[PDB]
Amino acid sequence: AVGIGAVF
Amino acid sequence: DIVIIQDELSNPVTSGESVSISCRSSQSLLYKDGKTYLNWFLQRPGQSPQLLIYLMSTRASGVSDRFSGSGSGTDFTLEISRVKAEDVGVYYCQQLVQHPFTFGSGTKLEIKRADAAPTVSIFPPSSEQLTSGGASVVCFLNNFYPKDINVKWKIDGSERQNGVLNSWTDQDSKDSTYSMSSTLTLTKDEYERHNSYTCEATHKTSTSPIVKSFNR
Amino acid sequence: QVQLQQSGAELAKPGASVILSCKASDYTFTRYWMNWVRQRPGQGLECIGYIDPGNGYTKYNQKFKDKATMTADKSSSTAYLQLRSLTYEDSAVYYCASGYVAFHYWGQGTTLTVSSAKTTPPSVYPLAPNSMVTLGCLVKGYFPEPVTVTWNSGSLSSGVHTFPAVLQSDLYTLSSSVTVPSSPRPSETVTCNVAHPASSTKVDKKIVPRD
Repeated sequence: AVGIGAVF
Repeated sequence: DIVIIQDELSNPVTSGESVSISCRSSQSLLYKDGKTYLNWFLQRPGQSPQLLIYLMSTRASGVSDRFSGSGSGTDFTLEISRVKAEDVGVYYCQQLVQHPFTFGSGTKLEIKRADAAPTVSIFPPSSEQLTSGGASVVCFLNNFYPKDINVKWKIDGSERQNGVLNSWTDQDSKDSTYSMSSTLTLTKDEYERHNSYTCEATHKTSTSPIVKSFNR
Repeated sequence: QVQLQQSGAELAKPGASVILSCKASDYTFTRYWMNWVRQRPGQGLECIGYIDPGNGYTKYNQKFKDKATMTADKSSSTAYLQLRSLTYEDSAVYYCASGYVAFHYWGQGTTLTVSSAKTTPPSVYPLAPNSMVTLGCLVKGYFPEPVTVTWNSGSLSSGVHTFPAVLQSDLYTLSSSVTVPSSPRPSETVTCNVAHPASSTKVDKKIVPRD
């Protein structure tokens, strides 16, 4: 998974 | 868990001026990558929350440039430079630096506008309801300002308070007015023993109430 | 556009389980994290957990740890939230959220009600009575929430006021009003459309003058 705005 | 708290706006904001909504966290939201993990949302009644700002300062796609985000590692502020009536609603902050991601309790924004009298509309029970055995009399006081209003029910000239139910809406996003609903529920046996039914609105617009009535 | 489509409202009994669904379209479902959050009536927002749609890896908020199970089916691009051992406190709105930016795109609102009470459809009553005439529909005696009210299939969204429901003798009552010029009505039709997903009921009531 990939993304920004949150520390998963 | 990280706890997040928000401030409240004292009173209805003036159109055109700037508004600040503040949020504080029990722990630093600055992560080791140098970004600060804080979101700002606007939730309107009956809708999902709309993301306004992420990473504490970056505006979401399509969000008005009147909204900006700033802050330290524990104290954050959402800025509305030129507030407009379309901005009314509930604002939430959220931290996303450590699971579980937690939200604040929300901060409600109402805007000020010119005084307006309620548009009163009274409706007798429908024939479909009378067939079932009920009798509800509905009164609408629509698009008034400000929200402080009272409503009185009189039957043939005598005040009525038992069987009345009320419902209020939040501030309208287009004209900054409020609306209310008043329903008087009686039996099909009780409605037929009276002739005059009145719903009255007491508001800051008038000294004396505004009355809409009907005789069966 | 990125779309998340949600399951309809459900009514369930204490102790049972329920499965809500979140369906992804117009974006690669495997690429972005999927978040699940809960909003109880009148309360704020609370994070349930999140899942990676590519491997089924999950992280839960411990408050919802054993109660909830998140799963992902890549063939249908649909995420699932199982809520076990339901209680009255679990009555809430459940959202799914995904995107490259976390919590960017939502959709949602599956109203879940736990009350052991039986689902009852509403009775829709017309409210017939200048420059702007006001009409309405009274939606009385339904359970559970919610009811969605439109006027002329969404064509008259301006001038409409749908008021929040009131609870009375374990049944809900709602009212909606619409305001149009004296010129169209009664010359042109005005209908209120009431949908009650929990009972799979749709009711349409045309507003006709009194006699």
